[PDB]
Amino acid sequence: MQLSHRPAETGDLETVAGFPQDRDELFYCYPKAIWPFSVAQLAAAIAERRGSTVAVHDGQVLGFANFYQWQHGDFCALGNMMVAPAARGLGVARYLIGVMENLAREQYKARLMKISCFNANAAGLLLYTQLGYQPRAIAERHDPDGRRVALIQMDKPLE
Repeated sequence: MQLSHRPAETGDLETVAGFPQDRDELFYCYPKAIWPFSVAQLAAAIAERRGSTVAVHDGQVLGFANFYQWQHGDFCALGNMMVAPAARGLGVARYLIGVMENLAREQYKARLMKISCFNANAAGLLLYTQLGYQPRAIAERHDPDGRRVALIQMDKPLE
């Protein structure tokens, strides 16, 4: 697909806040958020994070991601990774992750990208594996019902 990218803008918030289709999907990309997702919750994340970026195809915002950790010369950690349900499986996240890797390299001089993915999120785990991310550790977390889940902490060298 012909894809472009740019920093997220206020007009994009409504569309992006619509990407998570259920409580599980919101949990996977933003576990601190509370369902239902809202533009206020998205805007709050953007304001306390860095590098909020959208992927665009055929005039439609189809993907979003940002960094929740950024350490110059060291690493960035990617979060809020989400794609419009109708546009999944078409390379939008692959594209946007490539863009985010370049941004980490160029703006943060990062040697490493960290991505953490919840155990139930098979689509995420398989994506990051295909992009060359390796699992490093597993941490315990809790889901919104208080049930115990496993957070798979992965990384990839940059440059």
